[PDB]
Amino acid sequence: VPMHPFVKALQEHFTAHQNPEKAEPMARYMKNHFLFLGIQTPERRQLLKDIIQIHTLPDQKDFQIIIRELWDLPEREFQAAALDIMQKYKKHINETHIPFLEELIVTKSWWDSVDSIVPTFLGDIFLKHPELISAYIPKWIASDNIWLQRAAILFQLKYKQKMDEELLFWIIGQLHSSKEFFIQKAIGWVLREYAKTNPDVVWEYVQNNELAPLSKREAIKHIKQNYGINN
DNA sequence: CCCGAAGTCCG
DNA sequence: CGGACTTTCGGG
Ligand SMILES: Cc1cnc(N)c2[nH]cnc12
Repeated sequence: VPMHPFVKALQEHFTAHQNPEKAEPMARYMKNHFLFLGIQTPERRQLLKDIIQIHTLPDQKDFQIIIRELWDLPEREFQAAALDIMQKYKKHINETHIPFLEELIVTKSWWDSVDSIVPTFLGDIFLKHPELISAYIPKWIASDNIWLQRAAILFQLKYKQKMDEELLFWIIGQLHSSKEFFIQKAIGWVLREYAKTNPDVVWEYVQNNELAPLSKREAIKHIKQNYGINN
């Protein structure tokens, strides 16, 4: 079965504009886990738009197929484009897509893909269907996969007043002893972000519960100005 | 335009 | 460990 024509067209058009000189530092930035074509976001967005203009966005029946096929291509720009495409199908994504999103998280995994899946796509799903959180979060925390653990921490990133504080702090407590940078830093980020909404709760939490030094320092980067640094 | 959100280098 | 500094991206 041939590659979906939309994917083939995107592959041809991106490849015709590759920049091997830029690809080298771009690949190093992601610690050489991926090949890059060397196309930065502004041009990558225009090249995708070119293909949508010519071919039209595929029928929704092929949404998951297109994303998978792009996920399977070697160069990282194809996963970035896949996430751009998934946003275009946003109004068609719902709770039945959680496993599909899980599988994207755990394949071709790094912060650049995971952080564009979790707080937006999964965040929106669990905001509408909070009763489904306990069908996934416990498994994610218990798994060997650091990106699922990071997903458990960051899905509520943007919740603001809708943050489930007890849940957030329970998740952090489960993962606070992790030596993994991407876990320590995710804890730092979610606390720093939630502190923009409820600084007193975050301050009390970090002063009275164990965290990796990195996590605590990142959490209070801004709010330490409000409370002061005791001698 | 601005600001706030991985990476290297150094003590 | 953590400060100083870097580019790229998204949002205001
Ligand atoms: C995630 C992140 C944080 N801070 C910066 N100064 C960055 N520059 C590029 N990504 C960044």
